[PDB]
Amino acid sequence: HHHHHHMVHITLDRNTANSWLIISKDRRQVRMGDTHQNVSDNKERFSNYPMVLGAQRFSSGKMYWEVDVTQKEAWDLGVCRDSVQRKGQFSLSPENGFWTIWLWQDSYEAGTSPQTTLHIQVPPCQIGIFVDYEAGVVSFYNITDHGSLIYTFSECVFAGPLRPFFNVGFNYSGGNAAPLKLCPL
Ligand SMILES: CNS(=O)(=O)Cc1cc(C)on1
Repeated sequence: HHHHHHMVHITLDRNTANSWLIISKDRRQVRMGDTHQNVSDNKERFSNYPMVLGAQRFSSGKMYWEVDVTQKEAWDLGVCRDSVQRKGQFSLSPENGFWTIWLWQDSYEAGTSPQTTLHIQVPPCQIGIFVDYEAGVVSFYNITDHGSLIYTFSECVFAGPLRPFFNVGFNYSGGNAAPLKLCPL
């Protein structure tokens, strides 16, 4: 792919984070804490899952960024509508305002309804995310495997401003403590 020149500098919005998340001082890394991180509750925080949004809002143009997922067992990545539900249980689907992929139990799936099996020969250490607002496209690339296509959502109905979306996943196993990191341009 030739999307690298649409690179945007993404930072994490602390106020949207689940109360157990630790966001680095530079707002470029997030990991699951082993306890509540002593922050006040607010209506923006994801209550049920270890999720957080990027600060940046997109309503036009072409945007590209990369995320490090090294040594993680579980995560969700992509983009969501600014107005997605924060409280209670929900599924990651376009109907709910999410355009995402994930790793769970040694398989990669796209967050369609129902979910779609991905075909990945080389487990990714970094994921590229491309959004074309006007075209209605969200694409995912395997940086570890020469930027090979993972998945394309086409005919997307964003229906609002988009925010980068992140889930560091739970760490019941003690093998999923590693952070998500926004990789440098
Ligand atoms: C790639 N197919 S899609 O993203 O699910 C299309 C869609 C459905 C709704 C709702 O908003 N966009």
